[PDB]
Amino acid sequence: GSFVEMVDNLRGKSGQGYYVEMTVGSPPQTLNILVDTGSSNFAVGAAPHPFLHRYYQRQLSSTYRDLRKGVYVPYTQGKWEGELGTDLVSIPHGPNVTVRANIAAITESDKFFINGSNWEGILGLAYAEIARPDDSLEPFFDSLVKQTHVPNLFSLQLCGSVGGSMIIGGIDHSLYTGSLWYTPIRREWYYEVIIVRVEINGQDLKMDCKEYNYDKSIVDSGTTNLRLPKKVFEAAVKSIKAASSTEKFPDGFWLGEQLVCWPWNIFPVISLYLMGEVTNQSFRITILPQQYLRPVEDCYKFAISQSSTGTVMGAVIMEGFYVVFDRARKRIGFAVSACHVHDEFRTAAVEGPFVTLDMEDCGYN
Ligand SMILES: CC#C[C@]1(c2cc(NC(=O)c3ccc(C#N)cn3)ccc2F)N=C(N)OCC12CC(F)(F)C2
Repeated sequence: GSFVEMVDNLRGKSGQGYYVEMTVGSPPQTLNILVDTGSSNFAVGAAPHPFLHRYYQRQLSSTYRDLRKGVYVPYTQGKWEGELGTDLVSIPHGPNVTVRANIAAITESDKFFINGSNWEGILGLAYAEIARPDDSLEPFFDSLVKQTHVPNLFSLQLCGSVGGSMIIGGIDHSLYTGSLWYTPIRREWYYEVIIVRVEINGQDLKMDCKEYNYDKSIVDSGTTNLRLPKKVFEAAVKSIKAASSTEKFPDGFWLGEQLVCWPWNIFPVISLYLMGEVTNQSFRITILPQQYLRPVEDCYKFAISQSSTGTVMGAVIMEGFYVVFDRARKRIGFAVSACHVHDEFRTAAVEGPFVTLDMEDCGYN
């Protein structure tokens, strides 16, 4: 219930994500590693890419073991490829343990490392099913739990130069107010959840709830935006446009093609009702414009965007909440974050219970 050593173990820069300090190899090589609940590989820079402060030097490690197997990982914005091995991995501001884990040594990439960022690898915290090349490659957290007495959960407080906490193996009650409310992990691949209802300023979108989860809904710390399926986004922007019609803005702003510069109260709250733990029971999470209007260094980007890969509950959602990935119990907890950005009139909320029928119909098959 209290893990003072792991509080404030996350750093970052606005729009560049949250990283934790890790050590790989013997003797230990310190690296900054992006915390990513949306993927399942531990993959680290291993060559002198000019964007990198530092990189894994396998030759300096007595505990390195070659798996003699490559991995090629394309995605929409470029790619990464590497050489698979294992080594001793530890987290200085995490539990006092050392695990042998899979490491993908990154040897070629495109649009992967960010120019000007301060991280040099990615910690994929999701499940084996989506690991590359396949589900036989054991994710870091699976190895951590198998090899130690660290309980099978972690929690994230993303605050938003940004900070936060990754509490590994537990919950720190000082990081949130009120109660945690839990939604079932629908399937152990991504952190998949089911959205059963959507409100803008209390006004229901009145869509078949299957649309909210077309073709999935996930909790992803490795994504900035709240991403909504095309049809849902269309309807969401329509209602946000109406609620905020005091001032007019160009079409492009709502498409994230332009910025807007200067006002919070003109903008509506967004509420996602999540499937609860009990038959016919749900709960609601509520975010402010402070979450979905991203400061760009007074200009702001509209951080709700359309998607073809489902709902992505990225930093826009997570910065309002303390988020518990309760792997042991196949559930994700949300509670109001003790660090979220708010004004004197509105705060992010987690509320329940609500009565919602046919919640199982909301999941896509
Ligand atoms: C390994 C891996 C992976 C990725 C990935 C994520 C990122 N993410 C970021 O750079 C980022 C920036 C700002 C925030 C905030 N707040 C969070 N994350 C970069 C490269 C990736 F490659 N991880 C996530 N969650 O989604 C995108 C992918 C690329 C993919 F293959 F489609 C998966």
